[PDB]
Amino acid sequence: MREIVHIQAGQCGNQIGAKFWEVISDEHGIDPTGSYHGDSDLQLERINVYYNEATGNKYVPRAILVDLEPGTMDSVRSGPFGQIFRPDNFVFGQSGAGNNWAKGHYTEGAELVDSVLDVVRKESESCDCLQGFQLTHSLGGGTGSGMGTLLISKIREEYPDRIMNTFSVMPSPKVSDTVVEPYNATLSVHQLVENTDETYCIDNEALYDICFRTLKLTTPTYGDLNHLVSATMSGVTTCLRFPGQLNADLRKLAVNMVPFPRLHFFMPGFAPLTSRLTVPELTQQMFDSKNMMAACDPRHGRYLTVAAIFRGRMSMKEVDEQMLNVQNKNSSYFVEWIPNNVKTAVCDIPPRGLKMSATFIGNSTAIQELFKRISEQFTAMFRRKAFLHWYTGEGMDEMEFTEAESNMNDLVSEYQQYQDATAD
Amino acid sequence: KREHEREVIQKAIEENNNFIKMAKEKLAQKMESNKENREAHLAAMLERLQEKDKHAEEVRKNKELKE
Amino acid sequence: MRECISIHVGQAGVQIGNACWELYCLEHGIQPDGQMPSDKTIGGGDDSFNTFFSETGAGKHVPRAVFVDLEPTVIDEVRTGTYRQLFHPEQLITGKEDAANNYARGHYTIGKEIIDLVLDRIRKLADQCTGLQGFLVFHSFGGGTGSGFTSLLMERLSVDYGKKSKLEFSIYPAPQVSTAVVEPYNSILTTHTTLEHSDCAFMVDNEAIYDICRRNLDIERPTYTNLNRLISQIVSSITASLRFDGALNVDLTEFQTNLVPYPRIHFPLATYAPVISAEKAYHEQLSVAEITNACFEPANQMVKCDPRHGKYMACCLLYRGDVVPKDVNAAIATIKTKRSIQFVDWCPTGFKVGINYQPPTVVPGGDLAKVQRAVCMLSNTTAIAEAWARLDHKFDLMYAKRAFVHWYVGEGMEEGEFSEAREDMAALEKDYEEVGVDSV
Ligand SMILES: CC(=O)O[C@H]1C(=O)[C@@]2(C)[C@H]([C@H](OC(=O)c3ccccc3)[C@]3(O)C[C@H](O)C(C)=C1C3(C)C)[C@]1(OC(C)=O)CO[C@@H]1C[C@@H]2O
Ligand SMILES: Nc1nc2c(ncn2[C@@H]2O[C@H](COP(=O)(O)OP(=O)(O)OP(=O)(O)O)[C@@H](O)[C@H]2O)c(=O)[nH]1
Ligand SMILES: Nc1nc2c(ncn2[C@@H]2O[C@H](COP(=O)(O)OP(=O)(O)O)[C@@H](O)[C@H]2O)c(=O)[nH]1
Ligand SMILES: [Ca+2]
Ligand SMILES: [Mg+2]
Ligand SMILES: [Mg+2]
Repeated sequence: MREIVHIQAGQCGNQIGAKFWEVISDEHGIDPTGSYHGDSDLQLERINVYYNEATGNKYVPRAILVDLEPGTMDSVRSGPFGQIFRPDNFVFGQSGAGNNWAKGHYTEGAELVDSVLDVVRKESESCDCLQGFQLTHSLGGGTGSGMGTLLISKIREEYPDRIMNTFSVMPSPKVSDTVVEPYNATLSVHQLVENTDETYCIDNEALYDICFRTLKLTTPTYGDLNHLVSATMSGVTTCLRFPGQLNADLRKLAVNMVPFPRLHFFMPGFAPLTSRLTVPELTQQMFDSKNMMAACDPRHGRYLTVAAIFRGRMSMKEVDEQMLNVQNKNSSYFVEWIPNNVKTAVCDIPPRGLKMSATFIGNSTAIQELFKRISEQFTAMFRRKAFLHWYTGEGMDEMEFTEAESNMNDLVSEYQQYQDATAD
Repeated sequence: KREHEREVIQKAIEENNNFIKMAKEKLAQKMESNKENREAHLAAMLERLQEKDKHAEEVRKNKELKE
Repeated sequence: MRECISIHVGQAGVQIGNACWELYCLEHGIQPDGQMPSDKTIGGGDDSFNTFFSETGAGKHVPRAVFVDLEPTVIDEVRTGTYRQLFHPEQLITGKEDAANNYARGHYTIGKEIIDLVLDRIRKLADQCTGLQGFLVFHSFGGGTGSGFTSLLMERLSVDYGKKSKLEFSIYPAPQVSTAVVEPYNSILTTHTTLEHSDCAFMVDNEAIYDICRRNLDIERPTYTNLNRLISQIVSSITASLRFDGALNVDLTEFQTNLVPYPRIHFPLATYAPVISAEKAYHEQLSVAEITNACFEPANQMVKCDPRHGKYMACCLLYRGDVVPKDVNAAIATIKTKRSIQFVDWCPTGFKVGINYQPPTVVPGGDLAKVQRAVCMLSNTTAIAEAWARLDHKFDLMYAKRAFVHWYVGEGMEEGEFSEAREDMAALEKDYEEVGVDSV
């Protein structure tokens, strides 16, 4: 068995983490008490990727809940499926992080990180053959941002040959009022470029726009945004959770998606999206900018690699024809020096309530628009040295901000270098 | 003619044994070089990670001096 | 005497091995429990089918085969499937973590942990042989195990068994069923590393088999099961001379003499006919002339290339079923007067013919019609180098930017291995040009 250990850190991390476990538990036929009451052996075939099995035929998520304040995790334990989590896998402090990356990364987070590592170590020791880890967190706050990236580095020290995957929520002024979020995000991206193998860029700017403009939601709630995130996370993990040939584990996905180690930031997508359907329509929608969970137009760059997952009962001949159709008619937007860079998976089991769906995972150079947006908000404050005392007060130096900014600026230019590269 | 016959079959044996010998050494050299390269890459990774721990020590120490 | 040991590596090699051993059992009358009522010699024998099956005192006919994969889920289906009683559990070898479509992991990081066990199990099969002839190795080019572990195994086999012959059935990658972007890398790496250790390799282009299934069997979206059942018929045709004997039978090693003019020029092009549905075969019996004609249609080749644009160095016809020399000779004469068959000037132009009288069989539930006669053509044509050229071009596109190369360097490989492998392929393409040039 190829186990994945799941970690959710901070408010955002535990929120979308709880929904993810709610959504895939329903897909795998597991109720809040941990018992299986489904009707398809495909639900249980690879159940061990995400669930341990205890006696009594109970399935426990291989999940670790981390926060520097008990608020969100108390709500998780009290909410639906709260009893399915292992009680000893709740690790929480009291002081909080106060939307301060330095507090999460160097101060309060470092005081709590060893007790988290004890739980990670315990779950990993009980693995037949550990694949790696997936972390859910935001980059705009303090506990998911600083302590999340601290956990990544500490885990990588003890599991250096395992895959590190993150679902990272990018901050947006449309969603969050907090002023220092470009700082926390840039410091976090500085870590993700070095210490993760693959990162799904869940952009709060895109989630808002989808809810507002597409779903016709005047005042989107976090519940609304998190519905897109959970549906997305379900889709992008389908190949890991159900029998299949393509991208069936974290390492094969990484080998197919990451041609250069720093360029591991994926633009996820989902179809259909409509307010409260044919294979050609499903394929056209999943490649539409409107359906991307990152606020980037793929027609402003080029695709290095793409993974596509179709779910439901449909003609595989038609899927193959339409996937070829999209590549041939948009050949300008796929780099020619990576032949056959789009891979397509098909799973018979659709998500809840849909007859068929498509999930898109793109490694596009247009992701630079996301990092340019964060760098823009970062440098507008860092030239004025606004709010720097929150971070120097924890012991940091202006040099650490400067290095983080230039590393993210370097990442942007590297996407541009490969966007401009040609075969001849 | 009998001596030529002896030399042909000894040459056949000699070339087969040398083929095995060359293949054995080439494989042992490749496996050793590969083992060294992969370990060096892991060591560089941990050394960078340990350097981050060291930097985290300085930050906490630099805060304690401020207070 | 004359035993042959089959080794099935990685998912492609294992699943094709499933198809082949099922077909062999049907051809010989062996039941899923290994019993063979027609075999009156209990516990052993010297019959032609004993080249591929050993026998126990309990009357079980056991494949002389090893299945090896670095993850267990494919071989687990063998362990619990219809033919689970055919194999001793020690013949089915699995690790826990696969090569992740990375040659470096199959050859080094993961493969080195299981190679000694695999060789020990092969040795146990060899020890039961009174006159081991060689190995048949089934594997993909594109997978990390099929590419990297096969090369490691082939290198180790040359050490442990010397010049004992090793033949390959190698699955050449196609985009319609490919699972990794780096498959051109793995293909060039394993072809370079295995080249000196292989005596003869039958490449199977998945795209050619895919096209034949769609066109000749009217299968809209062929699965691996579709492809592997067709592949097993070609494999069976090639190995039939070893498993059956008859007056007109010609041993595969005798075709081999004609097929390999230089050590590196050892990649025959196979063509097979007839591939036809039951619904189409019901009306018409296909004559010796008709199936022979189909051998020279490029659409029926196992590798996409154009022999008309190359030169022949050998042409072999392996018939099975209701076929007599009189009809073969008449069919060959018709083709020689109406087909573009140009040989190099240093090679005779006659076709080498063998006939196995045992008629072909099909698996129940299959797509192929059961036919009275079939033929596999094995030719040595310089045009097969076109398959290398297509792989080398995809290699060059990605390697010029070093795309994905860090995955290999991370597992201990060096860029020098990529360039050395690519230079060997360039030399191989140059070799295929040189052998086709007229003498002077
Ligand atoms: C049973 C049924 O058809 O109802 C379906 C739908 O119609 C359908 C509108 C979905 C609905 O989703 C939101 O309207 C929403 C999505 C994100 C944030 C806020 C709202 C749905 O609420 C969710 C549920 O997931 C299904 C699947 C259905 C309901 C409850 C409406 C939708 O979400 C997903 C994840 O697919 C939004 O675009 C697709 C198209 C869908 O067709
Ligand atoms: N014809 C045929 N091709 C197959 C089959 N299975 C996989 N392939 C092809 O083999 C290539 C992938 O290699 P695999 O054999 O699946 O990989 P592997 O040998 O198990 O290596 P790893 O999984 O990376 O450790 C692709 O080109 C597939 O199209 C099969 O059953 N039949
Ligand atoms: N999409 C989404 N974003 C969230 C959620 N909760 C918080 N965020 C975002 O996360 C950022 C704040 O970080 P937060 O997780 O609350 O701080 P932390 O608890 O210290 O890690 C802001 O940009 C919020 O918009 C959520 O449930 N869904
Ligand atoms: Ca017998
Ligand atoms: Mg908050
Ligand atoms: Mg495999």
